Amino acid sequence: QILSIDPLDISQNLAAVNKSLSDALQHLAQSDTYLSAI
Amino acid sequence: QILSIDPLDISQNLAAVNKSLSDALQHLAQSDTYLSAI
Amino acid sequence: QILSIDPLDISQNLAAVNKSLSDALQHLAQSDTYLSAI
Amino acid sequence: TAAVALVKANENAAAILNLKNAIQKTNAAVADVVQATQSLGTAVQAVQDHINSVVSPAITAANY
Amino acid sequence: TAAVALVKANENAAAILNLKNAIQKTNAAVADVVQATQSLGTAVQAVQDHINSVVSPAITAANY
Amino acid sequence: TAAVALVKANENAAAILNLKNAIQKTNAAVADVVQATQSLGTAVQAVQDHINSVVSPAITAANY
Ligand SMILES: [Cl-]
Ligand SMILES: [Cl-]
Repeated sequence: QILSIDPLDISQNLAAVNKSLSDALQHLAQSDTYLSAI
Repeated sequence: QILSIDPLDISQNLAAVNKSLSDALQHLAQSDTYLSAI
Repeated sequence: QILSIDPLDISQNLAAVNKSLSDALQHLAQSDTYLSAI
Repeated sequence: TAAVALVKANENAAAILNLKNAIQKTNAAVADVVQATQSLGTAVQAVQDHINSVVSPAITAANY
Repeated sequence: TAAVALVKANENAAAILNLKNAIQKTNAAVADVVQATQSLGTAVQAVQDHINSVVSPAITAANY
Repeated sequence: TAAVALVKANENAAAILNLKNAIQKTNAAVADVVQATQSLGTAVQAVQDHINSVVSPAITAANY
């Protein structure tokens, strides 16, 4: 036998990154909406 | 024979990161210019 | 003999990332303080 | 005249409230980016840790 | 007096336009950072994928 | 009346200064995030470089 190699899994961190960036873009859109009211 | 190992290449993604950050700093400079007009 | 493998060390870059993010949050807190004065 | 100054003052007050709301949303966006950056930094540390604790030892082991 | 109020109102209106332009540029900067973050996240996924699909199988293979 | 317009103008001028200071702090926060992103990008390049220059050659070497 030889030692197996556990697959690296950072999928959850990456998913969180993309969700946070989506939230950021949504907030920027809302900011622009307020600016347009001027 | 044994299987060769393809070199990982994320150079294009990294270049895009640096260009985007440069654009961000340029925009911040422009923002500060408007603030200084006050 | 066989060639040894030098351990990858990006700990300093990561520490800098976390310090910069902490500074960012502090600045956002200060921004919010000024907004609250309105 | 006073009438002109007052209309302008009211317009400006309304604009100021919109500017305040805009910056609040911008700040929220920046906070989101900070969270994204932290998550990505955590992932990168995990990558470093995997390379040093699993990959490297396994390569050396593959020689014996 | 009305003269004072009007000059102040005009000064304030001009400042408000500068504040609006400033925030617009700040928002543009944040959008740029979001794009940078996405590009970096994509690179990190590529790193993970390379380690799991190319590096790992090759290490195991080096034993035989 | 002029009295009303002037009080509003003064209130607005004070608010404008707070908005300016707020955006300045927001911009400082974004600059901090840019620095964090750059540091993280540098770390990711280091990861790529380590995999290609140290890890990969060592895996091939483990076969001989
Ligand atoms: Cl980032
Ligand atoms: Cl005013």
